[PDB]
Amino acid sequence: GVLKIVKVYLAVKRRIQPGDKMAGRHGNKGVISKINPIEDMPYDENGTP
Amino acid sequence: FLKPRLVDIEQVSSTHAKVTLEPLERGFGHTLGNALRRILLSSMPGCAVTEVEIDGVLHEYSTKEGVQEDILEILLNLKGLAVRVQGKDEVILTLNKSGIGPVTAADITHDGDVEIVKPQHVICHLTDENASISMRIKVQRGRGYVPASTRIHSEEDERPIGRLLVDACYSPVERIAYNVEAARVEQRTDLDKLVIEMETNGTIDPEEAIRRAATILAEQLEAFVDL
Repeated sequence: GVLKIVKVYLAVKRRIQPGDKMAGRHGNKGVISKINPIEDMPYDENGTP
Repeated sequence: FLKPRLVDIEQVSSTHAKVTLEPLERGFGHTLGNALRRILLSSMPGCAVTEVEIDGVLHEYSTKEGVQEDILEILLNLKGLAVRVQGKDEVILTLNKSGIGPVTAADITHDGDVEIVKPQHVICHLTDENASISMRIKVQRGRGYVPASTRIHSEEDERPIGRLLVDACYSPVERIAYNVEAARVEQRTDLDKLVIEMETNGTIDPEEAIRRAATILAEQLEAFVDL
């Protein structure tokens, strides 16, 4: 019936943004409310945030 | 109301250094050191690859016939390269490598303005000898994280779809910690000595940066003086 079929393959990267549900392994769910700039990050004596 | 002053920027390594300020008053060095931190993490003219039109690549979801890595990967390793520009803000280069070997970052058409911090940064892995991969790398300058996402809205109608873009993160600075402690001078109970411990990727010079960033604070004082 359909002698010629053309299946297209698109490609779309979907990144990480505020609103995506993320969790862990030990059963700790959650949703990122607002991915903030590394400038608001609490750092230790070292400086590494 | 004694003015502030720095000392010799103690260069421990080419990547990270430490400045020290003796003339600080009670409270200033603390909140101003935090205020500088944000500035030394935002209004910094960084350099980032934006458009890379590759030889036999119409899209990054392919692999050059003759390379070990993947094109998507290679583009991230291009973001892994720290480069400096002096005159122009933008410059187009051309990678030309052929022969089995970890492609160092010194085989490119080296312009006098293009300035790599470490020409030993392998971008990709050539596994064949008859494969001469070429790629024009359009790198420019701006500040803060400016992704190709927010930039494809104007697009300028990029019909030449051999031109594969990448996200331009314009941030030289890295890890900023400040060591506040008693500044020991003989004429005062105790002042403040800000030992700014900084980490950089190795592109823009610290002093250049701090006077330039303080001038941006000057911009941000303009209306604070205006009533």
